Amino acid sequence: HHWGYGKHNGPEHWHKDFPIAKGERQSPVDIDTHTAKYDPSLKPLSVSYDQATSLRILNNGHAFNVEFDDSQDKAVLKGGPLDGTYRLIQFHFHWGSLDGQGSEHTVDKKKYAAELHLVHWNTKYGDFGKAVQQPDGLAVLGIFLKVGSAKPGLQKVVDVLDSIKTKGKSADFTNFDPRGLLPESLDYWTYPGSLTTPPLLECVTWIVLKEPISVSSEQVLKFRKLNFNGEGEPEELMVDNWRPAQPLKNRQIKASFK
Ligand SMILES: CNS(=O)(=O)c1c(F)c(F)c(SCCN)c(F)c1F
Ligand code: NA
Ligand SMILES: [Zn+2]
Repeated sequence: HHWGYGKHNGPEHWHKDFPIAKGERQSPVDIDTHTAKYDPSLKPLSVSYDQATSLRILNNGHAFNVEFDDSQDKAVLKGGPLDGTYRLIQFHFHWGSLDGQGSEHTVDKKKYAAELHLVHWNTKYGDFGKAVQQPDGLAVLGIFLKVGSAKPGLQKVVDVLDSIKTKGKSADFTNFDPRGLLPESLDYWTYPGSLTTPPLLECVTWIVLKEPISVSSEQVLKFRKLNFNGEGEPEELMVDNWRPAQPLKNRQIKASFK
């Protein structure tokens, strides 16, 4: 009876195994755009993904994860609110059963169809496993997805999903360029938070881009053909794999713009 995204094991139950679920800096949150403080001291975000090297793709029963070779100083996030340099390790998405829900963060209560998380670890802690034990260990770049015109840079992902339909399946997935997942503008909101899945560690500086990417109805319909279950178990479609907004508590969300 492990954690998941149903009635008996979903977000409202996670606190029993992971009591930090009711902590002071949990994610995601609603971003109240009026309340967010413009911070002129914030820097432009530096995203340097030209040398990113992807390794594979896995359905872990919770999402699909595209994992990168992070053993050299390649694909790095820096600037913005960050001190030092954070190296890309993986990305994944959260999405809904319908286009009107799926994102983790919300913007003035608006839910997007999905949300992409690019996960990076602070190089000062040597690898991801040590970084998650630190308050400034991770930087996650979050990008909203709305449904409209296709995202041509997503299609290579979408077309491999058929090979990783069920929990535990993986594939080789090389030469995927995550620059094709970025919107035009790097304007962002930032605040201190957590992983959005167990173990819910409070290790993340969140950087959430204001401009969403557009993906097509057909692209998100293929996300919703994945399964939570393993091969040969009753089919439960992988949909609604998002945590709802959590209390903001002490925190201030800062804006890089306006
Ligand atoms: C914020 N979204 S999340 O679901 O909590 C999440 C993941 F799914 C991840 F896969 C990772 S990286 C896991 C391999 N290094 C992560 F840091 C992470 F934060
Ligand atoms: Na840069
Ligand atoms: Zn995530």
